Formats: sequence, structure tokens, C-alpha cells
Amino acid sequence: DELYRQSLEIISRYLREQATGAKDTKPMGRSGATSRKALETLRRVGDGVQRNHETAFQGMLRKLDIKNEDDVKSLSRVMIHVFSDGVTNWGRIVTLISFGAFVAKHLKTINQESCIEPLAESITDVLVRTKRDWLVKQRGWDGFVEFFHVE
Ligand SMILES: Cc1cc(OCCCc2c3n(c4c(-c5c(C)nn(C)c5C)c(Cl)ccc24)[C@H](C)CN(c2cn(C)c4ccc(C(=O)O)cc24)C3=O)cc(C)c1Cl
Repeated sequence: DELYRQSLEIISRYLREQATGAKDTKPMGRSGATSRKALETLRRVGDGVQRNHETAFQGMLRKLDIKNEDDVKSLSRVMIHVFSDGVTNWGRIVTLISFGAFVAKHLKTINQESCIEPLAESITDVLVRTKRDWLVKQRGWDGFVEFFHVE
């Protein structure tokens, strides 16, 4: 499943970057040109989203009470409930990933950086299992890049 693979590369990289503050110099895998542009887009847009929703993001994180690996393992069901139904658009997908970044920075703050990859995996799984058809119709990460493109 290539969509999964590409989504996970992008989301994992953005969350790690956000948590550690360091950009990764390594190239991407296949569809790497699009993935690189999608990561650059996430930088701009997702930092904006995290700033705009800081209060709701805080309250959610607080009620989630994330302290270790099993706490992280239990977040998929909340993620699905909040993300599954209703309107789908690129903004909501960016909100999913942006809150992922917010949680990743928390996880680094509490010395639980080892949970960031499973978090990424959980996010990607929920993204692809719930929005597959939609993402394919919108041309995947290419469509994401073009949607948020600023010349
Ligand atoms: C890693 C990870 C990712 C997650 O992410 C789940 C989906 C993304 C998401 C949405 N939310 C969110 C709020 C949030 C905000 C902001 N306020 N409150 C009161 C809350 C709870 C917050 Cl704090 C954090 C994420 C939100 C609101 C309800 C709007 N939401 C939408 C639902 N429906 C039908 C939509 C139709 C269009 C659009 C749009 O953007 O035009 C958005 C939505 C969303 O999916 C969840 C969890 C547990 C985790 Cl661990």
C-alpha cells in the first residue's frame, strides 16, 4: 500500500521535526519530490493551524492524559470518532496532522519521544482507512500540494 507508505513518511517526518526542532536532511522514498513539497507545505500550514487552535488543542491534550506507550496506543479510537463522519476536506486532514504534531511536542516534553513513531503510525492508519476513496479522488499528496500552493 503505497498511499500508506507515502502518508506515513510525510506524517512521521513532520511530527519528528516538530518534536525535536530539527529538519531531516535525508531524501524521501518514492514519490519523494511530492513528499518533500508536502512536508514543506505542512511546515507552513500546520504551524498556522497549531497557533490558531491552541486552546482546543490544549484542552484535548489535557483530557487525553498521555504519559506512556499504552496511552498512545489507546488514542486511535478517539481519533476515529473525531475524524470519521461528516464533511471531508484538506483543512480537516491538516487539523488531524497538526494535532499530531502538538501531541508529538508534548511527548518530547515528557521524555516519551519513543512514542512518536507509533503515534505517526496511528495517525496514518486512521487517515488512510477512513479517507482512502476521497484521497484518491483528490489525487493524494499531489492534490494536497496543489491545494495549498502559493507561488
Ligand atoms: C493525533 C490526533 C489527531 C486527532 O484529530 C481528529 C480529527 C481532527 C480534529 C477535528 N477537530 C479537532 C479538535 C477540536 C477543535 C479544533 N475544536 N474542538 C472542540 C475540538 C475537539 C482538536 Cl483539539 C484536535 C483535533 C481535531 C474539530 C472537532 C473539528 N473537526 C471536524 C469535524 N467535522 C465534521 C469537520 C468538517 C469540516 C472541518 C474543517 O476544518 O473545515 C473540520 C471538522 C475535526 O475533524 C484527534 C486525536 C484525539 C489525536 Cl491523538
